[PDB]
Amino acid sequence: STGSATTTPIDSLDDAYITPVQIGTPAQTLNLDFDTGSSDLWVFSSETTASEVDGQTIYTPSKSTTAKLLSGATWSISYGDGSSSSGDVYTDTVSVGGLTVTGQAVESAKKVSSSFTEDSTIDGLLGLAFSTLNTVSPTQQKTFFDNAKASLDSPVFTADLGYHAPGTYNFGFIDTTAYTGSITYTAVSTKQGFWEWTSTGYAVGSGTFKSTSIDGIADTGTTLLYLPATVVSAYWAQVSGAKSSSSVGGYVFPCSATLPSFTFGVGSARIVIPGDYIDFGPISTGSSSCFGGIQSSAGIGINIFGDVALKAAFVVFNGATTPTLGFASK
Ligand code: NA
Repeated sequence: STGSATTTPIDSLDDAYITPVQIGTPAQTLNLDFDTGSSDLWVFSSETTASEVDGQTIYTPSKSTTAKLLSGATWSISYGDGSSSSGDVYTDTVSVGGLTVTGQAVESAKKVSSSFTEDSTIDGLLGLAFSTLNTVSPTQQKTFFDNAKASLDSPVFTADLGYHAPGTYNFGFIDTTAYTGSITYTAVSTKQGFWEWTSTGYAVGSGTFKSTSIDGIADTGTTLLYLPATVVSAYWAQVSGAKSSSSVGGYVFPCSATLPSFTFGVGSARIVIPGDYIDFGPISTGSSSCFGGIQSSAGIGINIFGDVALKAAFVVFNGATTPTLGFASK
C-alpha cells in the first residue's frame, strides 16, 4: 500500500504545515501537524476543556462506530517550545492520503497549553519520530508510520515541504519526479528516539564550505534551523545590522536587508537554503526589525534541522531495519 497527502502552510510565514487526516467511521477529518520530532498522535476532542478550544475541529469518539476506549491509558507531553497537552486514549481507524491503519492509538486531549488554544488552524499532532518516545502509559503505543510499515510497498515516508506553498507527505514510495539529481543517504542514530544524523558542514552565501560535523535532528514540527552558536554567528555576521536580541529571543535583522543563502552538507552533497527562506518577517506588526530563521541551539541541548532547512530538500525517512535519512535538491 501507499498514501499521498498534501501539506499546507498555516500562515504566510510557513510557521507550521497542516495535513488532513481521516479519523473514525464515518470519517472525521482533522488538520494535523506532522511532526518527525515526536511520537504521539493527539487531537483536540469532545473531551478537551471547553475554555481551551478556540476554533479547532474536534474528534468526537462517541460518533465513531470504530472507536474503542483504550482502558486505563493516559498520555502527557511537553515540547521544546514549552507547550504541552495531556489526556486519555482511544483506538480507531486513521487514514492519511488513502493509506489506512486500523487500531491506531488516537490520544484525546483533556488539556492543552495556551499556544495550542491560540492556534485555530492546528487540530492536533501526528508524530513520526521513533515509537520509543511515545508518552502513553502504562502501555506505550506505536506511531502511524510504525503501524503502517509492514503493509507499505517500501518502509519509507518522504517530506516535500513548500516555501510559501503546499507540499506533500508520501508513505510507502519515492516519487522520482519530485526531486532533481540523486538522493544522498546518511546514517541515523535512534538512541534519543529522533531522526538524528550528522551534517558534514556548512557555507554562508557564496563563501567557502567549512567541513565540520554537526549532529542534529530532522524535525518537521520545528519551524526554524537551530545550529551551534559559532555557525549562527558566522551567518548573521554577513548581514549588516543583524544582532542577537535577548529582549526578542534571538537574532534579528533589518527588514531592508537581502539575506545570503545557507548551505548544509549531506555526505559529499550540498543543500542550499535560499536567503528568502531565512526571513520570518517583522518581530511585531509594522516593525522594521525582522526575525531570523537561523537561530542558536545553545541551551536547547540539540541541533534541529527544522522546516527552514527541510523545505529546501526532498527528504526520505527510511524506516528499514537500519534506518537512514536521504536528502535531494528539488
Ligand atoms: Na516567534
